[PDB]
Amino acid sequence: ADESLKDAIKDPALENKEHDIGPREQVNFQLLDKNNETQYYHFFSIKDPADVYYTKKKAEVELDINTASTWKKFEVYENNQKLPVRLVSYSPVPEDHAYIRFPVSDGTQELKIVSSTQIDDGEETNYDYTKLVFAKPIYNDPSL
Repeated sequence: ADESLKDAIKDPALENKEHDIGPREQVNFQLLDKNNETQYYHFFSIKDPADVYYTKKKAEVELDINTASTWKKFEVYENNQKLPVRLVSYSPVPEDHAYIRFPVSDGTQELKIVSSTQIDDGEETNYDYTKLVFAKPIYNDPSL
């Protein structure tokens, strides 16, 4: 029952919450467009490497979105299951930053992000298929 990142970032509880409690790690991500093409000059939305909040049940990756005001939808899917990415915190317009997190079992290292952003520049950025291969496999720590 997810919604639109543009109509969800407007919340008082997710306007400035401390999205950093418990354990956490750093995981980069490989951006590819069905052509193994890594665009290292398009850092307009994401900025730092995806984070990994390993909990007691399953691992929890995290990705900050600078242009949260440009995101409209989002349906990441790996193998054959679209994980419902949710939101944990989002900075207000002046800060423009949305925080989303999703579980990743089996050391998931590749997921097809599905979303479409628009900045009123010219056309519409529709990511029909975004191959994001994590820098490493995300394996939860049931024993640590």
